[PDB]
Amino acid sequence: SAIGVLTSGGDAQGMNAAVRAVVRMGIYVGAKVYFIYEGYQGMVDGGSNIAEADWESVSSILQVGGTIIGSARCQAFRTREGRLKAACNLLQRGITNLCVIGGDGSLTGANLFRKEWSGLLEELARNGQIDKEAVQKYAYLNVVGMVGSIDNDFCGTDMTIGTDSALHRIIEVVDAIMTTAQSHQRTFVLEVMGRHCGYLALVSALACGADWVFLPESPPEEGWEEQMCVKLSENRARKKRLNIIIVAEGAIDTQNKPITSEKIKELVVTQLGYDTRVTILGHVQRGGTPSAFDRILASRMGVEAVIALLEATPDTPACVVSLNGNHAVRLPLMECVQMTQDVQKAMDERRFQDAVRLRGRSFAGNLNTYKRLAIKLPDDQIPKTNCNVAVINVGAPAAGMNAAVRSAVRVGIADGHRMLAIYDGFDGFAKGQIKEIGWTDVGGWTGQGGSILGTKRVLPGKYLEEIATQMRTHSINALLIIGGFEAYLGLLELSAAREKHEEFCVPMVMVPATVSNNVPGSDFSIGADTALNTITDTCDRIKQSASGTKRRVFIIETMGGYCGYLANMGGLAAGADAAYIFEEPFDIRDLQSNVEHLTEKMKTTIQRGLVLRNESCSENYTTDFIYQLYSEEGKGVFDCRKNVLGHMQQGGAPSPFDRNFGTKISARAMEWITAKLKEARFTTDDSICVLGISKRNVIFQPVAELKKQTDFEHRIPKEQWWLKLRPLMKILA
Amino acid sequence: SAIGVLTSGGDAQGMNAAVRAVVRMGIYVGAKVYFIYEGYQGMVDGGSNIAEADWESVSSILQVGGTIIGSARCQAFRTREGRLKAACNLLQRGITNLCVIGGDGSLTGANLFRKEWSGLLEELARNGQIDKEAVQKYAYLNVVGMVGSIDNDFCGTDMTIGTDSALHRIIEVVDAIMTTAQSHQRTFVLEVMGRHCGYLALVSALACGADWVFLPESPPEEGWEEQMCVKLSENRARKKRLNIIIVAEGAIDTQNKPITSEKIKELVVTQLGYDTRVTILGHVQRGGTPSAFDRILASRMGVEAVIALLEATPDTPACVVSLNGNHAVRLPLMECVQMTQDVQKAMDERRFQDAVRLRGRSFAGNLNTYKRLAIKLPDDQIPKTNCNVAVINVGAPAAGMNAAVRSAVRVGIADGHRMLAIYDGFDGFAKGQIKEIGWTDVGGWTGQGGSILGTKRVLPGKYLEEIATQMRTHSINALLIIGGFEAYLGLLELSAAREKHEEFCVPMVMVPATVSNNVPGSDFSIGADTALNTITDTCDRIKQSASGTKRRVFIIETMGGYCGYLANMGGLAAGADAAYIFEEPFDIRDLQSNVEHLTEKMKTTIQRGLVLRNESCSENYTTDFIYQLYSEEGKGVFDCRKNVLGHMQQGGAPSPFDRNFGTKISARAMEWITAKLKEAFTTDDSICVLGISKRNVIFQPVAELKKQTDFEHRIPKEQWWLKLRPLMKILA
Amino acid sequence: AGADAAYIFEEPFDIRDLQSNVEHLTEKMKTTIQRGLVLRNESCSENYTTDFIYQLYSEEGKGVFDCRKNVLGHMQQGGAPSP
Ligand SMILES: Nc1ncnc2c1ncn2[C@@H]1O[C@H](COP(=O)(O)OP(=O)(O)OP(=O)(O)O)[C@@H](O)[C@H]1O
Ligand SMILES: Nc1ncnc2c1ncn2[C@@H]1O[C@H](COP(=O)(O)OP(=O)(O)OP(=O)(O)O)[C@@H](O)[C@H]1O
Repeated sequence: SAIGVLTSGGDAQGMNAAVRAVVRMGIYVGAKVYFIYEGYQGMVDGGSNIAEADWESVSSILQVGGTIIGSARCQAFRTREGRLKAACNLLQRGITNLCVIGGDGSLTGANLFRKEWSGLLEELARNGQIDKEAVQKYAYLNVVGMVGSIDNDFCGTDMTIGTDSALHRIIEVVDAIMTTAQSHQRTFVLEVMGRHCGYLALVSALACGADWVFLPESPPEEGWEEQMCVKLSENRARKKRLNIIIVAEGAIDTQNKPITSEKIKELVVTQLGYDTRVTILGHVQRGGTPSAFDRILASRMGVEAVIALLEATPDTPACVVSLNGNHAVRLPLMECVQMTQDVQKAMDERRFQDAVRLRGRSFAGNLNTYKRLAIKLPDDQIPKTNCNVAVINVGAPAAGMNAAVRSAVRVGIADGHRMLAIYDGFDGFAKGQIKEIGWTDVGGWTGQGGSILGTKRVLPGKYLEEIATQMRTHSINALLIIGGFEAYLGLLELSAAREKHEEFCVPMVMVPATVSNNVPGSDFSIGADTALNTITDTCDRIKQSASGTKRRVFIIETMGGYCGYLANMGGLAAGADAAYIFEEPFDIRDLQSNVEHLTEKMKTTIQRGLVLRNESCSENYTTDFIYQLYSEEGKGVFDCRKNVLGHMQQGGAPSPFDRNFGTKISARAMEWITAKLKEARFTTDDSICVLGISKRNVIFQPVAELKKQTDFEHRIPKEQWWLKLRPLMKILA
Repeated sequence: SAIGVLTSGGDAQGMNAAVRAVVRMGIYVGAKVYFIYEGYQGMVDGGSNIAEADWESVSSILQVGGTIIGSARCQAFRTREGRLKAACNLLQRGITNLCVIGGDGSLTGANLFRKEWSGLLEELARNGQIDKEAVQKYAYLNVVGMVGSIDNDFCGTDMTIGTDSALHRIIEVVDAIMTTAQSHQRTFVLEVMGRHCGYLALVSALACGADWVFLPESPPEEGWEEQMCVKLSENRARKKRLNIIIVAEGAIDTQNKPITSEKIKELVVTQLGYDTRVTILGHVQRGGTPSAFDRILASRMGVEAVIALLEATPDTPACVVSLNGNHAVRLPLMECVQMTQDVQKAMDERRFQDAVRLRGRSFAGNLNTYKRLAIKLPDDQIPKTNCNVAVINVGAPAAGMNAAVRSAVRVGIADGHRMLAIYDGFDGFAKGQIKEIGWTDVGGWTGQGGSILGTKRVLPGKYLEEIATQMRTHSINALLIIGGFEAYLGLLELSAAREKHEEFCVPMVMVPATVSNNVPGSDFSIGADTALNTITDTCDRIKQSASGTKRRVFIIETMGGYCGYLANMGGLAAGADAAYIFEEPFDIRDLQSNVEHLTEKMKTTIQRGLVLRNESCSENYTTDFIYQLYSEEGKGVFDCRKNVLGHMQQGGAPSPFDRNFGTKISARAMEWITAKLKEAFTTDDSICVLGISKRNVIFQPVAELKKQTDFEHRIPKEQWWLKLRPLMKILA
Repeated sequence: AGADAAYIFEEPFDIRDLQSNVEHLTEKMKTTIQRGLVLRNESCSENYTTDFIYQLYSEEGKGVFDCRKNVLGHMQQGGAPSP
């Protein structure tokens, strides 16, 4: 059949990429796809608001905020008179497959429209349409929705398209403003979006280590005014030169009265006398460019949406398309709309703990983790073990390392250990560059790129005797490594050295940090998102500059070593025409065929090309080799330029996703450490682990069990979850 | 011989680099430098608020907003009681050389303090001072000021440290917001800083082609409410999908009553019914990273400040350090403070045209240009010549090109020409890809990267006959080329072809656009700032890497061809340890020396290194050669990595400086064209480059530039920035 | 072959050593034997390659002499074995 796609409601960054994926996948599968402009308003007006879409019509859209086809509150669609016209215009062009990208209400109205769709019986009773067309274009209206929203508002979905982007906007402002708050001191109250949902405010507060945060779901609890001011004064006594307070638009006390940012300014000015400013971030949070995450999320969903449409039968209920635990799923639409309204109900009825449950387990996670790192119980009240736990960074620098260290340390001190910081990886370890570290020592770290402790790729196998000596000297009871494949190898070497050295017979756990994302036992690694955004950032600027002539193709080398994750996913996000990687062999025939494709592409109006090459994807087919092939076989048609991105892809500042990934998983790692230490008063495979992300949830996997899942020769995992996405790039280009 | 440096007042991006330049230059010249924390508050409290600074204490500061040593409104310093303590604490450590980095008032209070400094006679009359210390630490207080402020507030100075950066912040928001104003037809009123000075609001409005702007210096004039709404409705009739109104905090009508953003929202909502939002940008404008311009400006000034201090004698009055016409100068501080208050006085007394003069010639320029491009007189009222004037882009794409075309076109239509757009450089010219272009056709262009008309390096010499034919066919009366060295060569070829072809006997002028900044006759070129900012960003990240690993040195190749501008100035802004360029020959001895310096640097705590190499700086000493040298000689101490940036370092959307440079100089070029047409075949002086030479913009005949040009390496012979080479070595 | 230098792995050389041979050959060019011959074992140094040395000599010889480089290659296995 035919597929109509529209964007309705508040706009979110990534709507454009969704539309693109729906048009491209629809055409690829041989459907016809129409744009419906201006949300449901276009559907009501009909005429030229419905226009068939070709391949070319959704190029240059990917990297652009908002929607190229428009959203619109449409009142007429709230009336049967309006919905009648809508059905009429859809039948007028044979569209009974509908893809609505929008928010909580947009989706609510789509659900209603499916149910009423045998309002073609009404159009029959008038001059609307022929008798048999009530049967052909039957009561079978096939509806699939995608949630576009910065709020992480909807209940079916783990993530909504636009949240990551908006969070980039929020943290861009927060990082910017920090520098003016140090100089001056100054306490800054910032007002973020979330009239009804606090997700954005919470994940912002986490990503900037904010000093306090206000959510509608979890009100402050009586006697917070004193309790907040006590914390702020403690900060000035710690010589912290600023405070950041994050406040959701719809913040509230435990009796549903608003807590406004101006009310917080007056409390701080009144009680503490500090110099204080309010910033109302506003519609910037809907602006800017889609982050890599939102582009890849939206892309995966557009594709799944179109699949869900075609697989649908008149029996299958309308669904919403979502990524839950990094897997595409269809959820019944009616039930999803219902559960979201329940959350609002719980709040209205002062059942706040309910409102938090109803938001989900991950929402409670962010919240709870935030508290642990934001508030410290006075030393008196944290009793606890006389255990020394060490934190270290191993491998190349990776954005998020500092956030992870901050989390581990604070969680460990909260758990009542003494925390030791080991400097310069195993280098420093061997040279006993070890010093105790405290709560304040890691203040300010969340948003710092690189590694403050310092990192080195050097492995510990040659320095076992020296390293063991330091563990003895410093009475190190356990170890937390934050790092890449080198860290993994470090654990295996220390595991084997246990027999020769008792000092290693302690619990050791690692959390993965590397721009490459090549650590076995985790689908993701701290810092890869930052590099994906850097690559995406870079391609955007490349398309921006030299618009006019075109007939140019850019070959761009990416990091990763043998791991193709960056090349592949950055290729998706940047809408690359090809991404060459080690994990999928290619021969000269493959290259010549892409070249011939791009040569035909240059006959269309999209006279540009973008080709990524993983840095170690082929010993013979180098970046130069491919540049030379493409240059030569393009001679009449196009030319090329090459860029080796290089070390910039480690990041300036870590992206929000890498900060919160670092923060959260490092905390989960320390919990595990303290639990292992509690069991004494002691060494097998299960006390040395990688803690990574596997599909739905985080799990501690013994290094012994990962050897068989590892390619040691190329330093990547054997099965890698993202290889199932390879068909997408070809389709979506 | 000791120097105190402090930051006072609103913080500005680039203060850190200034402090860095003052500490590094001070030490380089063998002075001792003390930090004074928290602006004048630190000076009042004394004690540990004053602390000596070493080399290492100002590393990693360059690339960071605000001030590492703090600013602080300090009321106490507004009182004699407070100023008495301050002097006491300065004498307590022997500091009578003072460098105050701050704003309007900060410098006002420094001036006052110098004058009152024989308030040591008061301290004597109490137990403050020994008698002879009133004489040793004499009435000789040596004060030098630098203006750190986003406001371009001060009168002595052409640019204040922080304006460019704040303008990046403003335009980052504006460009961000543009994509959400898509959906529907939202009108955005944005409230920028400028409580008394409108500069920031004006230059923002210019850089985003704003639909209206409110300045305290130039109030709207009565009956603007209708006149504004007429303009906004005209836009919706032109199908423009948004309006952007820029409003200075201290905006005012002609009777000094405030014009608030909420008042503008209500007018637009009330009169036109459009969906409308207000954004109060706020302290974001002081945040973020110092732009390349501010880092280099601050750096140049810190160095000159310290020089001005040491050259000072008890005779020489306190001065403020400034870059005027791209040259360091000292201006008397007292007189500079006085003139700035005069501006405020002119406004308070409703002499607004005076307030604009007093701000300076460049302020009038931005303003007047903005009007010409924002408001169009109805076709009826612009009469004018039946001249067709063509606009073209020649050379590699350069950020700003689109802004320049927008400006030329609109200024030409305002001047009443018919404007012709020539597509794909001389390629399209030869193939007659020529079409008339209008006011609305260039709407939205200011912030667009690349070239919408299209650009090609191809020269016209082989297609003279075809090109001439198109000039005849389309009755082209004059030509404006926006482009790089290729455009310059294009003018020379056409100049020579005049005898063979009458069609070229018309006025032709070029404005320079290239990332390289290698066009003879101009100290700057449209697009170089955009690239500098990209390199700076990139180098910052690279050092961040190098600092994580430790004992690492990066060798990084940069663009420019034989032109060392980007390598050199990006090196300054990134705090590079070295920048190798064509224009300064270096031998193996020079390389070995930098290696030895970095080897000693690795004994300090800043165990990182950053080395830039211009891409065509030496045929033998390649990027690999240098990487191999450093790697081998560093074997016990450090390692290296190399990155070849590649032409992506040009960046994307033009930076605010390149948008306004494009806009302004292209308008000045059209003025010249219409004036030449009005005087009516021709001579050397009707073919020109319009570039920036030191103080002012000048039209220089291409014939006169041949002798100033290196045609073999396509760079100018004398290049102004080579005098900055000592800085990088010093400030590293 | 009466070479002016032969760089080999078994005797480490640094940049000072190279610069000194270059200066020697530069003075040699003031005599009547205005030629020079430098051999480099193929794996004598990871950083100081054949190109590196060619580039050093070329640059520091600019007023005095120029260079050419030849990588002999597999011909050295021989045509026919020598007696
Ligand atoms: N109950 C409904 N019945 C019919 N149409 C509806 C209904 N609710 C919403 N719509 C249509 O959906 C459009 C978008 O809804 P809304 O304004 O709620 O956007 P949204 O992004 O879903 O916002 P939110 O996330 O706050 O609910 C409306 O303009 C209206 O045309
Ligand atoms: N008239 C004055 N006499 C003494 N000190 C002054 C005076 N004006 C300002 N200062 C000093 O400078 C500080 C305030 O500077 P101000 O608030 O004017 O900031 P500025 O950045 O220098 O100027 P601008 O307000 O234009 O950005 C005060 O705390 C005071 O210490």
